Amino acid sequence: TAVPHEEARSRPHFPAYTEDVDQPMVVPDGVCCFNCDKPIDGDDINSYVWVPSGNARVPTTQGYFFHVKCFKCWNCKYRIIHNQFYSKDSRAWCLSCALGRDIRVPTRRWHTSYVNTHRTGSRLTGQFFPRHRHQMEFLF
Amino acid sequence: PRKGHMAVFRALEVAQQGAEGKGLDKEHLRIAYITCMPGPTDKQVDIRSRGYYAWK
Amino acid sequence: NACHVPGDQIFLVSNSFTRRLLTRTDHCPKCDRLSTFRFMSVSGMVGRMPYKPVDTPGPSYATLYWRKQRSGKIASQPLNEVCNK
Amino acid sequence: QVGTLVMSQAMRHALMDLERAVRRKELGLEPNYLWDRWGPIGFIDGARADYLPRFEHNPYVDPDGVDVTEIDVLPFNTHEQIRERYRDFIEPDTA
Amino acid sequence: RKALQSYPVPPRARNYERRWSSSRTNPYNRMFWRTVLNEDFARPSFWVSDFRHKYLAKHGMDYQGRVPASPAPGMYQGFSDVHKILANHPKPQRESRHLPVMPMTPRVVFEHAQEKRIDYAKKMHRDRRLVEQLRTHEFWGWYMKLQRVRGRWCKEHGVSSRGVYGPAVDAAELWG
Amino acid sequence: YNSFERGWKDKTVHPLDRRGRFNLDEAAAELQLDEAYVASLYKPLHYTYSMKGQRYPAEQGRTSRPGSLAASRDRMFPLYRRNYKLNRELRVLDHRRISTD
Amino acid sequence: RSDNVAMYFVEYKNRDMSDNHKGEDYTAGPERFFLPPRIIETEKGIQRPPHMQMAFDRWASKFKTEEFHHWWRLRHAKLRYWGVRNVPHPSDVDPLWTEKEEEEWHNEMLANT
Amino acid sequence: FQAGVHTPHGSRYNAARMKNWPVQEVPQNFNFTNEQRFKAKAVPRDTGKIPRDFLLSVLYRNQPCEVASLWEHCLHDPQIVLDSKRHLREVLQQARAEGFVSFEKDAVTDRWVCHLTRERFEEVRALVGARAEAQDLYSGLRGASATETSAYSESFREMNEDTKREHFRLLSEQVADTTTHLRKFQRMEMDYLPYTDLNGKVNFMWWYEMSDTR
RNA sequence: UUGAAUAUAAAGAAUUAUUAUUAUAAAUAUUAUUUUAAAAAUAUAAAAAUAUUGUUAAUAAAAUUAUCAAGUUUCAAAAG
Ligand SMILES: [Zn+2]
Ligand SMILES: [Zn+2]
Ligand SMILES: [Zn+2]
Repeated sequence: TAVPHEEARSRPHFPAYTEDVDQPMVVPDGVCCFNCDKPIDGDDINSYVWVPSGNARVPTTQGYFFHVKCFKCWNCKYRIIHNQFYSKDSRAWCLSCALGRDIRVPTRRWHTSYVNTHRTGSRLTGQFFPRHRHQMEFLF
Repeated sequence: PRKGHMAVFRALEVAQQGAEGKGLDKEHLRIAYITCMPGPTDKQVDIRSRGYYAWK
Repeated sequence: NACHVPGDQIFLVSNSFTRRLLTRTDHCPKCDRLSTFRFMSVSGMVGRMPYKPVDTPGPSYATLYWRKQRSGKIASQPLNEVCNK
Repeated sequence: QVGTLVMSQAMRHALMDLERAVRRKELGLEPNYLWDRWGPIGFIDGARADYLPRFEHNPYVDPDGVDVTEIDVLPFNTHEQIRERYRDFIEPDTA
Repeated sequence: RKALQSYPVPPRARNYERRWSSSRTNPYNRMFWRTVLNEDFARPSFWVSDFRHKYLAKHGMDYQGRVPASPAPGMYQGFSDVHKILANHPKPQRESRHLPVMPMTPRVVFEHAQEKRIDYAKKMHRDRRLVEQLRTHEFWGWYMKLQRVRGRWCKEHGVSSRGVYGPAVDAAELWG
Repeated sequence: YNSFERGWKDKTVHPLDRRGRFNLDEAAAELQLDEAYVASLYKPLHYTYSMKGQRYPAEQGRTSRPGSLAASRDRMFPLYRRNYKLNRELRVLDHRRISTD
Repeated sequence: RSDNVAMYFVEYKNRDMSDNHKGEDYTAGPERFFLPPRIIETEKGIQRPPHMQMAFDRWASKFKTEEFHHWWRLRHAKLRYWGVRNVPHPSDVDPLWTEKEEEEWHNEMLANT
Repeated sequence: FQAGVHTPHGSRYNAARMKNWPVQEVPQNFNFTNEQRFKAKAVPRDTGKIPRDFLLSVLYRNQPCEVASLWEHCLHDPQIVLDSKRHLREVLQQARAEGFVSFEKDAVTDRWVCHLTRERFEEVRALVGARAEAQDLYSGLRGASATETSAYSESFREMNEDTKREHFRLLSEQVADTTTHLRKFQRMEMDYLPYTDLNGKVNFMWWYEMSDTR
């Protein structure tokens, strides 16, 4: 956000309900899975993990898109532990494998990440209401 | 709305229902003695706070 | 104060419809059908709080910037009216 | 039973990878059969071995739109109708 | 307290201790940065980090290449609960060439019992809306029949539904 | 409460949710979702699948009393009988899916 | 009976000038709570605004099912778990609305026939 | 909306009259107090389909059009469903947010031009199609003597050879005079009724028919 | 079920109580237990001008807040 500093929220670290009236923040029509590439249901569902990496544009009109089951590391094929992934040439790679490390099986759930669906886990960060200098508000 | 008055009124419709059989009048009938008689008393366990019990 | 699959609207919610607040079902005009709306942000209160002015909670710094775009710069159309009839 | 082989789940997932290799060269594409990168150390490509009773949340996905499922391999029950269908893959080449 | 060796998978949340520390959640995102950042943290997982000590001896060099994962068939055959003398990988195989098959340890089967009860949960929600997308979807479709049949009836019976006054109080477009 | 005497009655049963009369199996046919399954979505998951649940004791039905026959928990609550086909088909892992040898 | 709170009967004034409650009777409540209220026989020849009496049975439609007849059967178990005196067992709570009470009303909608 | 209350006298907009609203005269002494001028909570205007389906068919005719002289066009259609300059502007806010129209200041000039947005442009082309498909049914000439206007088929086709832009100029004022006669002998009177949706937002359902007075 | 066998609703604080038993899995069911015409204390505090520690053994680590809930500084004593 703009929110110069010392004005962002403090205890939960982020404001609830990012208002986005400036740009509507809707899921696009030419949308597709980053990892799998199959078209994604438009918006009627939460089967897709829509990671809008703040303002992304490059992965899609909005940010990366993944069906909940295509959200695995492509190279090692298990889950993306702690959900930090590494977009290796348009196929999300697990950070540890994508980083060169080799420990290649987790404990809890192997082939399905712990992620939230439809940005609901990604709305802890990124683009709160005053994105940019919107001083239209106080000016005449 | 008391309970005592609804219990006796349960009788004064049954008692006179039986009184009229004995020949007793339905109208001129009075209440001579209406007395309470101490009766059966169950014992229920009650569990007061802090490990003390006192039988309701 | 509520959006859409692709659009927006605005509405002040009461106490009675607090259930439908988060995600409502409504006629999306950038379509012709009822479509599920969300709650992009707050725009005030449905009544007064005790001992407080008319705008006790205040709409927002955010929902104002949504208003200042709808009414805002209408300078494209003070033509055909300004406020008259 | 006469010849209907008791096909364990491992098989009906090994007969899927074979059928998916057939459909590919039936689509005209290159049939990259999975178990022809499989050598004495496992996948020669240095990849993590794909273990066969594959989880339903890790289905082998080929971004070419090839469909193979349980409805596909259940008729290939007995020994004979695979030695002719997947003849080209189960048989090694001696030339 | 229900020793962790009893749970099919070790528990997700791991409660500790610390009279002077009150927080349920284990601090992940710190156990993650270490491990991803530092190679050494997690024991080498013998095989993928053996196969050196066997290349160096037989080739006179450092391997200098990415080691294959998925330990070769025939390695760790006397071990029984590998799971540590490996990564959490399965016991590799017999010394065979048969297609890889997961040795259905009690653990692997449990994971199957999750990825079916994950598909189960996401299916009981996916269609609790699909029918909630009929009830409210068709309630509106019907409610507009109501406002239509009310719309038709309120014209012949002339109930303008706008107060005790005539429309001459409306036409002013004041309050009155 | 239009009672004038509150009780286990004249407690207006749903003073909301006026959109009654849902034909589930009829609607379930439009969605093509196994009519026996859809109706299970709309009752506590205790009642249909093999899940840990809490039952009221009258719901359990009493032994054959001098006043009343043995009223089993089913013949008084038919739509609460668990459907263990629908459980197994959905919730438990079949020998088949992991048969490796 | 549940406490000495008084009970007033607040009713709107003149209903003979109404359109929805023209000649209804309120000397007694509806038999099953989804059944429309008894009418004064002297004005039995009254019909209603449709939007009022077509949305009512839309609401009253959910109690004419058996899923509510299960929630009715069930509730009588709750009130016994919470023990409330004088609650019949859910084994003798035969439904409110029934098929014998179906035949009259579908043939009481002869207007739309 | 009355003559002298909110507006100066004689500004009896010759557009679709509201139904049952008696237009009464107010003395030319009228003026609000310095505060009643502002309280004056108006009546909300329909912005639904029938105006938004009717406005766009205008802006589809006059694709680039200066906003100022826009209202002087909707008056011309026989199917004007618009009560006054206020109703147009509120519909024009609606159709603006829908994404249908898009105002751009006509750079060479200082006036905006309601440009039909290219996003939903191929929708209105179909939309103007159905109404015209359903409008030519009504006319008593379309079907009685179709050959009277078969004189028009060839002309306008060969008209678009030499003077197409100058042909309709006279045709524009011609209809503007012939739609007024109609608008004296029939108007689309708008009878509206409020109604509350399940979310408690009181709004008005509308409909329009043509009142025959002669 | 197509496995032989085997068995699937309910705890603990004395209770139908403070009480999500967090092994898991996600994410809009319009799932359904809370009497009532008053002022004292008291639990408690919405609201509200001045004053800022004069109260007290001693103010300042002391619930939540869309008015978005955070005192700054110096010295002395004091390890992990
Ligand atoms: Zn995907
Ligand atoms: Zn990986
Ligand atoms: Zn929309």
